[PDB]
Amino acid sequence: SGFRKMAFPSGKVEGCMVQVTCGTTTLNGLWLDDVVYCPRHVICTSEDMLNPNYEDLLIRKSNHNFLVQAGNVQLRVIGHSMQNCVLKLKVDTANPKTPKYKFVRIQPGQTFSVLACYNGSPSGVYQCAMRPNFTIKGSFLNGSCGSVGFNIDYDCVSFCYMHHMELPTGVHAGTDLEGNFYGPFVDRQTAQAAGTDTTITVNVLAWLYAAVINGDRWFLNRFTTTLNDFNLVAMKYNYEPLTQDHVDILGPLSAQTGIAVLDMCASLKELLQNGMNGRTILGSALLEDEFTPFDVVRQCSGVT
Amino acid sequence: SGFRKMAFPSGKVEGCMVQVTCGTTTLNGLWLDDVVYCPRHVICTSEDMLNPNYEDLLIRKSNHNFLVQAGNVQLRVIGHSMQNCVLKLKVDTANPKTPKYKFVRIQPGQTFSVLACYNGSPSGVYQCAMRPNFTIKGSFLNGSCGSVGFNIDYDCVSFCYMHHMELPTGVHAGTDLEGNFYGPFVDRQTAQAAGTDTTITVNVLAWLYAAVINGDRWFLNRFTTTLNDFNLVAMKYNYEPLTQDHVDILGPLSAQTGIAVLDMCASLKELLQNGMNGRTILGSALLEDEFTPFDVVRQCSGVT
Ligand SMILES: O=C(Cc1cccc(Cl)c1)Nc1cncc2ccncc12
Ligand SMILES: O=C(Cc1cccc(Cl)c1)Nc1cncc2ccncc12
Repeated sequence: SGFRKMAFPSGKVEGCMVQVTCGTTTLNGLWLDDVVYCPRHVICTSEDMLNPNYEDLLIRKSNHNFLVQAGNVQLRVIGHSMQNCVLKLKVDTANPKTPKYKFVRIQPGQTFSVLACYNGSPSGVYQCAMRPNFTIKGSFLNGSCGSVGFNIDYDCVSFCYMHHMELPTGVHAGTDLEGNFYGPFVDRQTAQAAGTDTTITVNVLAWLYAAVINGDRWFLNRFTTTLNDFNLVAMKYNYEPLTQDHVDILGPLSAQTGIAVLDMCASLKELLQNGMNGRTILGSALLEDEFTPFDVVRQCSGVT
Repeated sequence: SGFRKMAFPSGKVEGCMVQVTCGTTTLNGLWLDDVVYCPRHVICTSEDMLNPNYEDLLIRKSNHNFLVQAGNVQLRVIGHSMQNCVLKLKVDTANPKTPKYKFVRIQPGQTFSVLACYNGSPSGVYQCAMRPNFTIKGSFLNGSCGSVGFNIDYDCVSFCYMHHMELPTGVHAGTDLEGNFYGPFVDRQTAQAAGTDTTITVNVLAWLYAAVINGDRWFLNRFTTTLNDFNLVAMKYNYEPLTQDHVDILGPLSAQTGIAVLDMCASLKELLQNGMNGRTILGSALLEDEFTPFDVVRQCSGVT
């Protein structure tokens, strides 16, 4: 029993982290096969970060201007190219520690582990979610750019995120491993609107199933609801609307506990209308939305 | 900015995990140099777990009865011995992936990362604290025994915990890497008293400094207090008493924010007497005690 904000073991990603220096700027890079992926703002100085013409700034750069260091040893850059907001540095050596991997673009509401890095060295690992407004609520300091988000299926690491920017609101924006920012964000030093951030309803429901599984059952009530009635309540409280796809993914958890999905929605509705009344659920005093139904199943089953 | 329940990168521990089978029981082992450490209840069947005479049960075991598998390859056991509640299996090969390491016994209130494992394979990593009643609030399923808790200083892994048991209350009990259980717990299938669990006052104060550092400052007030006055409030609310050693360790955070330690105690006092009033602090609706003052400094500085 017990429920934790658990991250994937970070070892397979640790062996891919390198440090990339260009001019006076140093950030993290991701070494896979013979290619190092890093954010393209590595070619920038604070002066041109106000409105950078990346194509023009890259024209002044050569393969020898990109310094790629793996641990303590230097990699030789034999090629460079820009793909959207990331730079791809071809190196002359394939990373001996490249794991099985995929580059995936996650949907909002999905979760992932982040391996925070400074100077190509890892500092820590944590679990987080892609918010409905396409920001991540991370923990990142200057020099954390290039840190990646990922998921792991058995032996295959699915890279989903690469950190780029911190908004004035202390929230984080970044790209998939093809260089496309999640959301409206651009890699510029301008104030950018994050957008309204809703609560991920399917994840709070999944977390509520995990609470029942691990002993916390005070919030269970004698009521049921319909998808349309529940969605009226979700609208008022800035929760994402629940659809039949959401109910379908909550099938395994509904089957494990024997609480119908709509019966659990009625518990959610009453917790939203009445609050927790000073009580807790899995050691939290608020409704947690950063565990997907897959995460709860995996944590309560023990997938390695 | 941002504050996360961050764990150490788990790679150095991943390369030490093995699977140990003895009879019909399989649990995790920790392979360091030529020795595999695992919980001694590996020699037990559910029948003798009611009151096992471990010395007598080990007499019926030989080096060939302990099956140690590293990934997919078998290790040859050339020696075995019992040290307190752990078994030390000498193997004929030194783990090529043994990192720099120490075996340390942590104090209650201190935190550590856990690499949860099933069948010698890692499932996830999470941050947790040794509770004042010597239990850990983990997330563990059957077969997680042998999973280790650790800290990392630059390149040296300090192993502090090895998981053994889950109490009827869903809380976890375990040992240091010398086989000594933290707390009164024995490795038997009997109901055991966890004890009163207080809140780690120095850690909530450190977390409150982290909140100020990362923008959350609503809880700051126009008051101060004394150590004796604050301790009266801590007593009422089951918080550990604050001592001058606690105030000394909160020096760096007091110096970083400019809020005197006793001034921050006065904020803690008012949050304890008045609650959060529906507000949050670092995305939490309760006072978090699982970040030490060292953890806050490291997270807000970027130690790798
Ligand atoms: O914000 C930036 C640099 C940047 C500025 C403008 C556009 C881009 Cl694409 C990148 N990176 C950082 C990441 N995470 C956290 C931070 C904390 C402190 N300072 C900087 C941080
Ligand atoms: O409780 C036990 C076995 C045990 C029984 C009595 C004494 C000892 Cl030293 C060990 N180990 C488990 C660890 N963590 C979580 C669990 C979850 C489910 N089943 C079992 C768990």
